[PDB]
Amino acid sequence: KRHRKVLRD
Amino acid sequence: KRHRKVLRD
Amino acid sequence: KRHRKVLR
Amino acid sequence: KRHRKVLR
Amino acid sequence: RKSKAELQSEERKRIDELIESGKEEGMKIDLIDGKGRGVIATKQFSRGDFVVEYHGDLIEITDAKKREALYAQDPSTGCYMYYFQYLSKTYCVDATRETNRLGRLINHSKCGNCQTKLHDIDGVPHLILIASRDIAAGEELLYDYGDRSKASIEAHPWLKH
Amino acid sequence: KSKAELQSEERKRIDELIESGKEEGMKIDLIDGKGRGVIATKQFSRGDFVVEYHGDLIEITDAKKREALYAQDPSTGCYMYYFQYLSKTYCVDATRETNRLGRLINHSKCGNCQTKLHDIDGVPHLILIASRDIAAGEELLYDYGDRSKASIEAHPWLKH
Amino acid sequence: KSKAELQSEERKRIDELIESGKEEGMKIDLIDGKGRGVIATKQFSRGDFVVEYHGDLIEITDAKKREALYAQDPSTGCYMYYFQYLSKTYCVDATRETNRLGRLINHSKCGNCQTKLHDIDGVPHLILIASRDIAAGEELLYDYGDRSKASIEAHPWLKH
Amino acid sequence: RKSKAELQSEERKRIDELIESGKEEGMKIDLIDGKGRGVIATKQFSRGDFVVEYHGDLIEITDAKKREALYAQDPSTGCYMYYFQYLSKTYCVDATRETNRLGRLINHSKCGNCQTKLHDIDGVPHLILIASRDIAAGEELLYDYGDRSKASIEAHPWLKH
Ligand SMILES: Nc1ncnc2c1ncn2[C@@H]1O[C@H](CSCC[C@H](N)C(=O)O)[C@@H](O)[C@H]1O
Ligand SMILES: Nc1ncnc2c1ncn2[C@@H]1O[C@H](CSCC[C@H](N)C(=O)O)[C@@H](O)[C@H]1O
Ligand SMILES: Nc1ncnc2c1ncn2[C@@H]1O[C@H](CSCC[C@H](N)C(=O)O)[C@@H](O)[C@H]1O
Ligand SMILES: Nc1ncnc2c1ncn2[C@@H]1O[C@H](CSCC[C@H](N)C(=O)O)[C@@H](O)[C@H]1O
Repeated sequence: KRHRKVLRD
Repeated sequence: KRHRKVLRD
Repeated sequence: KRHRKVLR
Repeated sequence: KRHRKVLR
Repeated sequence: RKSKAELQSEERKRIDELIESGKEEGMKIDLIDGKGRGVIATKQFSRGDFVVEYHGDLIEITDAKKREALYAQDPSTGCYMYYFQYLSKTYCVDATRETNRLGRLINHSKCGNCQTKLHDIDGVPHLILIASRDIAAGEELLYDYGDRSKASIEAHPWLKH
Repeated sequence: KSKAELQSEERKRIDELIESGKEEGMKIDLIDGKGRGVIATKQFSRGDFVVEYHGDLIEITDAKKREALYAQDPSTGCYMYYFQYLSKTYCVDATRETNRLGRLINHSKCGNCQTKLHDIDGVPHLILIASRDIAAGEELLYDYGDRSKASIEAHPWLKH
Repeated sequence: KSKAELQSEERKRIDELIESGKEEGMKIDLIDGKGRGVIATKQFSRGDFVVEYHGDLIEITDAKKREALYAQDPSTGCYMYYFQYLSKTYCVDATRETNRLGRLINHSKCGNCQTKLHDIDGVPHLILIASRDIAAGEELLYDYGDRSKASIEAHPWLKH
Repeated sequence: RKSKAELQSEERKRIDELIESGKEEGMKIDLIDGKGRGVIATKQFSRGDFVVEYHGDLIEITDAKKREALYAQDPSTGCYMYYFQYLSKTYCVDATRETNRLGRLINHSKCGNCQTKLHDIDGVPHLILIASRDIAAGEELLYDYGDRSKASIEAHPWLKH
């Protein structure tokens, strides 16, 4: 499985 | 149900 | 800047 | 100028 | 110094100006335990001082009752309508729509610190809240919603006090 | 069955689901313009329990304390769910990241879930009930209920 | 100086750091258990610009398409960075190997960088700024933000 | 039929016995134009078969970095260091030293016929090349070196192939 990078808000 | 706000003389 | 969640 | 071998 | 008449006239003009400008000083919104939002005094008010207008859409009783029958279909609406007599007719300030105006956020007590009164300006009625006693900085503003209906009280038991 | 019998059976289903914390028939997806949302992976029927709004149950003093702290950090999201219970203000504060899904459900004024207060022997819970049949693949949505001018100015998606 | 002057001077400096792309004060190093990473070669003070997260800016639907294609090849690596801008979801897809360093920075929940949105003429950029003073020799780290149960199972280092 | 457990244990037996013996049968060295030495299959291999270990000095990260910086000073050294992650740490099979082992001599292709796998025997990691498809006698053995970095591919353009 792949993860991501994510900026919340 | 609802209430009101009421002014009288 | 913040909102809430509010039971109505 | 070097490369590597890398397990992916 | 000045006559009573002069003093009353100058006082009324100050109130007219506060109504027209919509200046709402000395108040902040806070969360109040068990009541939702409410309004807290941030300065002292003396008995008889203007606190705030109950500001919203001024409408007639027939229109108000029609709006209310529609609001009643959505239990989430909330109760922001303020009915009152002016001369020989009945009107309503419908403050349902969310605005920055504070009067609509003030909570209920039968033993509060504000009293609502009619203040007309050239034949246009305004509902204003006046301090019914001196109010300290930090106090929640409260007035009597005036709803004695059994059905209202059953659904909103806080009306009892 | 009588109304009372149907009510007791519903209460029992709901209590069991609150106990188990089982959150079946849902998954997280990225929804354009909303961050994460939760989508149905099965059909839900009108009236079904969907999920608990699960987090830290707190009273007003702690809720205000936490608000003031959260307000100082712009990276912190908005997960505080306020309600009235027994003449007091309570809050389910779901700010902490957990695996529970209710906290991730987005807002609409015309959504497909409705939040209800559900009392178990004096402990309040906020639960989401399907307000209509919900299709597989559609986003779960409920009305956040914050209609304040101050909030809509900064979060215009609250208006719809 | 006025506030307007101070703001515009600040905006121009950040715009120019982005546009020039010099990426000073950093070097690639092999990091135990993490693959490659990026180490500071100078001090950064709290609040200082560190680096852009630079790559190919795409919208969410294309990002989802690319994810599914990348998932076909387990050797690809994860360099996609999702974010919100003007009520839409975007992604900086940094999969392609370039000379840029932001894409090589590793994950921590107790890192030393914070990601911020910075737009230039309606084009969004993701930039990393120091969240504390960083000493020369420290590894640059930020929170990847992926909390999904599935990602954490596959990539347990996401937990810390 | 053989059980899953039998199949797994029999699979490990084939692999681990070839690792331990290190005889590297079924392969030879040849000179491949533009690559240096390479390794040619002298027998068929089937998909999934163990081909050869990537055999050299197993080292941890601090020593690997030290060795890299030394090798970088001498262009004649060549690139024989094979990095991998194992139990949350970086290791390296450093096959820089000339030996008679063949894994270190196998050339790169993205679309080759071998795939490198991490393989644990009693808590010791090994890098092993497994046939990714049936391999015919006469084929050059080839696997993906995995270095896609811009600096590497621009200095060693055959990495793009
Ligand atoms: N004394 C009291 N106790 C509990 N709720 C009260 C209250 N007085 C007013 N309210 C609440 O306030 C509503 C009238 S409008 C007043 C503002 C409101 N609290 C708000 O946050 O929007 C009432 O219907 C009830 O919800
Ligand atoms: N209708 C809507 N449109 C845009 N954003 C929404 C939205 N409803 C909810 N949100 C977002 O969701 C936040 C509430 S918490 C809901 C989960 C959140 N989307 C997340 O990924 O963590 C809001 O503050 C806002 O950022
Ligand atoms: N804290 C951490 N622990 C282990 N691996 C990490 C990590 N943070 C990032 N990574 C690795 O880095 C990837 C994100 S891209 C970051 C650059 C990467 N290390 C590289 O050499 O190309 C992750 O999918 C994982 O392989
Ligand atoms: N596809 C390819 N094309 C050209 N040279 C290659 C190649 N794959 C591997 N090499 C060469 O092999 C080196 C890795 S070690 C492989 C054995 C080496 N050919 C030798 O004779 O010792 C590379 O750095 C490069 O010099």
